Amino acid sequence: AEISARRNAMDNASKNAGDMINRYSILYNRTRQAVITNELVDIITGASS
Amino acid sequence: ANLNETGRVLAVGDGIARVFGLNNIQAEELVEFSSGVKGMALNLEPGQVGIVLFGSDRLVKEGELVKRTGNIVDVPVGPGLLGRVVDALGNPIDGKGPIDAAGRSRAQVKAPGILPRRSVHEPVQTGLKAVDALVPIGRGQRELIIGDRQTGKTAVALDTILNQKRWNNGSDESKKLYCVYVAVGQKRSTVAQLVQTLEQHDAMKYSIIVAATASEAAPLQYLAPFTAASIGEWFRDNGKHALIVYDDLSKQAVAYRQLSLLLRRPPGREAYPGDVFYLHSRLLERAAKLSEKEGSGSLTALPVIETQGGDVSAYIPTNVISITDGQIFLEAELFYKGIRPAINVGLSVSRVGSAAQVKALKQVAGSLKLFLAQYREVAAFAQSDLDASTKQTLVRGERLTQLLKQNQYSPLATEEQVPLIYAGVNGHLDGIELSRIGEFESSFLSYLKSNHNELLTEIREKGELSKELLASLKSATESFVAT
Amino acid sequence: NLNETGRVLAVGDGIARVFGLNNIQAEELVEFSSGVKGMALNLEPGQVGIVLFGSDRLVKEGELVKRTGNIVDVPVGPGLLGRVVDALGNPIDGKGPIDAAGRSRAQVKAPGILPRRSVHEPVQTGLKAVDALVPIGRGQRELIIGDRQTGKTAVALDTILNQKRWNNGSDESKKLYCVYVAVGQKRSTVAQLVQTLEQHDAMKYSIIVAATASEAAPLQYLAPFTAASIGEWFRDNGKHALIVYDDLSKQAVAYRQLSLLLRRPPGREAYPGDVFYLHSRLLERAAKLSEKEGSGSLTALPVIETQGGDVSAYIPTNVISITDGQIFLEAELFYKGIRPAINVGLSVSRVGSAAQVKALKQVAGSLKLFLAQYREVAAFAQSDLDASTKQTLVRGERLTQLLKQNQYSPLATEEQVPLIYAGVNGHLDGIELSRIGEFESSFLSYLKSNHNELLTEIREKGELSKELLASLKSATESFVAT
Amino acid sequence: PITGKVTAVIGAIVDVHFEQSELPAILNALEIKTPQGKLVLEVAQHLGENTVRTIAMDGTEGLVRGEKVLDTGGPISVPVGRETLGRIINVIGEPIDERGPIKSKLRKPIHADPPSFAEQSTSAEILETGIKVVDLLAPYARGGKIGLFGGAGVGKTVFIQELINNIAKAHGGFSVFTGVGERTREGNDLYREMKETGVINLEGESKVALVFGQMNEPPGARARVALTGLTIAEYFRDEEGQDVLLFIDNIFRFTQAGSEVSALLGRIPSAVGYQPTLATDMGLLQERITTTKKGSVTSVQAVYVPADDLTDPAPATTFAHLDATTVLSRGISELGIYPAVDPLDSKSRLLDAAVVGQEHYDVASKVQETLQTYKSLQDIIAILGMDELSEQDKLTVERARKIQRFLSQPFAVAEVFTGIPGKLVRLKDTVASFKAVLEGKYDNIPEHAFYMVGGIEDVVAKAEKLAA
Ligand SMILES: Nc1ncnc2c1ncn2[C@@H]1O[C@H](COP(=O)(O)OP(=O)(O)NP(=O)(O)O)[C@@H](O)[C@H]1O
Ligand SMILES: Nc1ncnc2c1ncn2[C@@H]1O[C@H](COP(=O)(O)OP(=O)(O)NP(=O)(O)O)[C@@H](O)[C@H]1O
Ligand SMILES: [Mg+2]
Ligand SMILES: [Mg+2]
Repeated sequence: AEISARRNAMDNASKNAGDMINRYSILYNRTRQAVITNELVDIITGASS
Repeated sequence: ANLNETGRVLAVGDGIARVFGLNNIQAEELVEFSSGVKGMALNLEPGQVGIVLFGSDRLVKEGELVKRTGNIVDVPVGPGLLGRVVDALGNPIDGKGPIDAAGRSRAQVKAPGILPRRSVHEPVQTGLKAVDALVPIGRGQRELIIGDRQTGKTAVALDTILNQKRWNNGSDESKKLYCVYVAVGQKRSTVAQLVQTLEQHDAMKYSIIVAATASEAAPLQYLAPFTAASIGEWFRDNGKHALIVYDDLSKQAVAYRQLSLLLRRPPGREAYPGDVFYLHSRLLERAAKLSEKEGSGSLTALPVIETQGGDVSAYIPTNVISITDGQIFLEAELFYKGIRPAINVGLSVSRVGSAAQVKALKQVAGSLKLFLAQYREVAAFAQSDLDASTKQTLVRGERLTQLLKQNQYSPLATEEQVPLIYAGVNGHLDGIELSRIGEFESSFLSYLKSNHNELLTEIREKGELSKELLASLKSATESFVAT
Repeated sequence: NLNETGRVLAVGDGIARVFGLNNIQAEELVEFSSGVKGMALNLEPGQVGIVLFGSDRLVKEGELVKRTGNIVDVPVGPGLLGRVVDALGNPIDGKGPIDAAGRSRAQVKAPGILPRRSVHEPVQTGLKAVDALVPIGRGQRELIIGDRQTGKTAVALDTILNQKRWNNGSDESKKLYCVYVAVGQKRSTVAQLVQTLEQHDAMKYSIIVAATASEAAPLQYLAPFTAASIGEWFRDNGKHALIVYDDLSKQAVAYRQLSLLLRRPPGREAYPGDVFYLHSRLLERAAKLSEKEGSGSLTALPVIETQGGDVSAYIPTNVISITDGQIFLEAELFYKGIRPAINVGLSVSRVGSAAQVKALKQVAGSLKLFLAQYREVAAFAQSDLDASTKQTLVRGERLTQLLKQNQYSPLATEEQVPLIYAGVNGHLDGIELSRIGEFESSFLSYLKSNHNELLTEIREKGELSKELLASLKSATESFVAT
Repeated sequence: PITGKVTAVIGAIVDVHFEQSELPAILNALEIKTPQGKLVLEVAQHLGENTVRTIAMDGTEGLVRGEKVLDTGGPISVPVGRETLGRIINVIGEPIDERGPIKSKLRKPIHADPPSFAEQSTSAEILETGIKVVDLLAPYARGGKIGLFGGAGVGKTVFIQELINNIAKAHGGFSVFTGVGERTREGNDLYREMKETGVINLEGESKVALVFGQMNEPPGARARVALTGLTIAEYFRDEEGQDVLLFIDNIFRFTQAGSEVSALLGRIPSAVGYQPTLATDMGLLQERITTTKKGSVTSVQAVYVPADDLTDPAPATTFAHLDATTVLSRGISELGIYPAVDPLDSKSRLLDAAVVGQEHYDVASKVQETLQTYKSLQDIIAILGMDELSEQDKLTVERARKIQRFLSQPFAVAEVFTGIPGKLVRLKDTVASFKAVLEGKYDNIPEHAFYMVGGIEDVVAKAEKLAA
């Protein structure tokens, strides 16, 4: 009965961390993206002067 | 010699042209070039005038003679425009002759202030259960539509433009709401079909379309919502009601980022100029409800933001939400599961319409909002144990969301929604199968349309509910639960 | 005068602005009163923008500058083999003047759409993992990529060391000349890389173009094109070279220095718009030319250095999207002891199949298959596994073990195919995982004495008979039993 | 003949001076004559004092200040019409296949005006491709734009050639394949493979014009090639009123290139370093690709996705114009299915009941739905076997295999490679065939009949071989 439970539980863990991965993936790309823009600006401003 | 109506191009590039002379010119005044391409006077320095081109740079040459218009950027306005399709300069483009005008409003007019205003109160019936019941929109209110691409953002907007036919048909001068569809950054193909489907539903006769497609000049796509604004403004001024739709502001903002970066203004967040707020703020502030002293005209902004991987927190969306009178956040995850229109409840809010909505519905939808908005956090804590307390309340929130489901091009009348919400929050339908919820919606109206006819008629005459019509319908509901 | 000569207006940071030189060509080499050379990159209304090849302490305001009427070129030809030059073709090894078969400009059009054939001859690197799983063709552009200290140079250097097999022979179409472009490396490193090829008698067919850590940025910018044109000599002359760019990361860094200083406008990470165009130009020059062109060839091993593994990093993006694939290195695999530290799952060669000793491709179509499924049941290495996924872990460990390979010891094809045969067809599952070390050594020396004939057929025929498959099978089952 | 002088050379940016009000307009072709042939310069700005700033179409090494520069008095122009079929052309409208000059009857500027709001198609419409998967699941817009996804190992070029053939054979319109940011190796492959497949016919007639603009070419070149090709395709829709295929490989690198041009022109980068101009740049391109009353240009455009990020400006802005994606897949080829189109991923935004008709729609919907239930059952079959399915469940699963097998289709262009006679399936076949399978009219028929065949009557005839 326990083995069944362990199976089912671990199963849901995989579903959740599955869904979490999805979220953080989206957040990752945002941060990446901005890191590029904010980094770039620093240069542009340094450059106009 | 007489550089006072005229100047010469000193240099042109990146959508700007620096003209020499034009000494009597005024800021924001229009200008025509040797090849009939209209520009606009941005900044005036000693020596030269910075002029923004409403078009391709190719159409200008260094050296060319430039004439004044004496006009500040402006559009044709008035009744005629309806059933026609124009560009950012009210230039006719459907080829149905010349634009029939009443006069000419500036694209830059200021907003009705603190005093000529009046609390929004007449509803704008969208025919969309999820909307009308939960996030209802009054005339003069400025409601945002903010979702990811492919979520039914236009669908929602378009459907409202459809629904007004119930009213724009009859004798009633005050029940009428005219439609203005700005098409900012869209495709030429998309607009065609969007006009087709507006003519296919006859709604053309009562609507004006302004479009600045993805090919057109940056300052056209930028100037478009403003000029549409004035076009709509005419109705709000002459004691009528108009519904403008800004589709979308995100593509307008982007055109602005264009000019602003070519004019070499510093980039802020996401490379946007510091004034990108003021762009939309100064636009939306025009959608408005007037006081009894100023005819009580009204203009209803339905701007559309389009987010990115569902991001509300973004720098543009925040700006527009911090401008509008609430938002209808359409979430993709629901729309992928076939829930349409996919309104996220705990992220949509009408701010000033919960006092503008039709009585009848508000009576029959007691708190329905945070019911469903706190129903979402509960069903998202199940995938635990059998708890017949919150398990019982689940059988509702599912039949209820199943109940908001609206097939596209299906505008429902108020009297038709009220009995469904009745049975929803009164739970007359729990014993009906989950895959027979939307099926029953058709069965029930068939039952009411030739029996309890007056129930529909009286909610259509009053819009209110006495305790008289309550039990009178509480017999028509459990009746059809048995039959 | 001012058509052939100019006057320095200002100088600093490796850049000098010069008045006049009115007849100068874009990218013309020029010479200063002090004797330092430089090249003209920006030709502006009033002034020319020249980049320096030497310390700008040598240059002063008002100094005279002379046109040399010369677009940067380089001596090319076989008198260069076994030589160590700087990026302008100068000898840096104390061995007297280069004997140049001629001169070629540093910049040259890539062979077009028309004068190319499809890549079809192997570059045999000697590395089991690479030759078997990531096969390189002649004319190809395979990219070596990984973080610092993963093994990138080792992969290239073993390719170079493995050419003795043919370069010492007679048959031209089968030899392969080596060109190692050292960019912004410690001179002592280069010195030692020299001292390493001479220790393997590889120098005699290799060329080192050296643009060491401390040299003017232009030279570091130029070196790979400079060396590119050296390679093409062989390509254009019906022969075959292979060229290692160590590394492109540092070339891009150099180009950057020049641009910023010339105050050309910066983009992502402060690189100029044409940083792509920089590398596309370089690598598009590598090819397999068509029969009409002498059918010569130039193969490219650019090195690219990731930072914490970032393939999205600006430069790695550009380069990855130019090359025909990557050999991918990871310090993780490296500390595990898997050397070469090749990530197999991440390494591809778009050319692939077409470039493989038919024999090695015969006993290894299964190898990418097995190691794929072994990567997917890997985490099962931690008590109650069914015999199927048990088995998969039995091959994988042994197979992975079989592709470890000490440095500098690249294997002959006829020496690879037996080991990869005994592996794939399950003759190691019996053997324990630690003995797979001594297995290879003893198998091959035994095969040499008692089966030198089968080995000879593989080396000569390059394919495997239905008979040869039973030959090897029998010789294996005999050694595995013993 | 208008003449200028080179006053500044900075990478691909050249500056030319002129005489009073002779300055060419922006977007004009300026030529300098070289020892080789001619260097072309496109005008970007009038900087004032009679000076224009240009972007080169080739290298600028060896330019000397004060050099002769001729104005063409127009934009860059290409040969158009039939004379371009089987020819290889570059950005500046030149033969690069060493088979003489293209002897066209006209020439047309690569920059042009998108068909006005008047000349618009009022209705969306399906373009028939003859490919079952496509027409049934991800049907193409006529004058629409289709995002093609997938790298190598998936028969991309074979599939492209199939459409060139099928658009020519079934409809009767030509195709223009444009190589934007080309890897030259693949240009040599393509060109040979096309001859080998005989879509190009040096001796007879071609069905496709080839316009290449490879990586090694400088940023200006790589930006314009898309237009270079598009112009050619736009001739066959307006002059000859056809339904033309314009291929763009790769629409992303067009974007990329447009960025480099912006940086070199010294303009401030937008968000994520893209050109501030990025939207309108796409617009100008895409808005010429469309249906007119005369005919239609439909486009299949290879789409790379930077860092696997569908929210990156580039794909974001691109998807804004696509009407259907066709995603070929490694998983699908590995299962032996050809074309390697993923039936589930490849989605068309023109598969609506009201626009493909009810019967078409309902079928496709249920087809995806059938395949959906199968996809999720793949995993319970691999632990407890098909002994773990209800009556209804195991029915569709044994059937979905037949459907996933009927989607594969032998190609006419792949006939030289495989020798198997290829079939073009007319869309009504694709409908009724898959209709009859869904109801369970071909259950007694085994699975290897449905694999690699024409319509449903090719299953019937093939299963009779396979029977007795
Ligand atoms: N309630 C609904 N029922 C059925 N189909 C719908 C519904 N709402 C939208 N759709 C469909 O889904 C698609 C998306 O519609 P659309 O109005 O363009 O949403 P959107 O968010 O504005 N997409 P886009 O403007 O291209 O970013 C449309 O093609 C509709 O046919
Ligand atoms: N197959 C191998 N077996 C044993 N040692 C190896 C092998 N390959 C590389 N090494 C060693 O590992 C270290 C890293 O190899 P190396 O060729 O320097 O990689 P790299 O990318 O060029 N490092 P670097 O370029 O200096 O940042 C060297 O010190 C070698 O001695
Ligand atoms: Mg929309
Ligand atoms: Mg190294």
